[PDB]
Amino acid sequence: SINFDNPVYQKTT
Amino acid sequence: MEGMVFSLKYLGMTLVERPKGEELSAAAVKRIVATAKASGKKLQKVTLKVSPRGIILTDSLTSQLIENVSIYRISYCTADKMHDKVFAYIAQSQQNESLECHAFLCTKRKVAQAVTLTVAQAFKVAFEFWQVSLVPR
Repeated sequence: SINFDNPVYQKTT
Repeated sequence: MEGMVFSLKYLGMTLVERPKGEELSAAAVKRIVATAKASGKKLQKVTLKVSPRGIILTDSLTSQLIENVSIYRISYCTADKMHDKVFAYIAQSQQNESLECHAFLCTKRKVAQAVTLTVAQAFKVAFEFWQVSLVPR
């Protein structure tokens, strides 16, 4: 597998 | 980042209880694939357009919008290990706090990998827009 976490998830302020 | 287009087949969705991690996505993809195989129906053709804005899902037959998924909602993406033609993402719903895994069947493992890598680029470029207080484009 190749997998990635999104660093901008839920980063609305 | 220019928006990249993939023409895939939609396997379906299942809820997950946390936003990130391969343990979650692997089990979700197993469930969605088993439900689709048992369905006795051909899969819906869907087009994904990936950019730092998010993922636009359109019905391929009609070009009608299914959903514009904001980048800020998407927590995770995967080219699955066991079901290696499957690309999936996890995203929180727009209307409430639930977390959904959506899975797509590609023709080849290489395509599932390309889609995942393209989504990773979108996460990275969106993050860089975010850091300088610009809208992802």
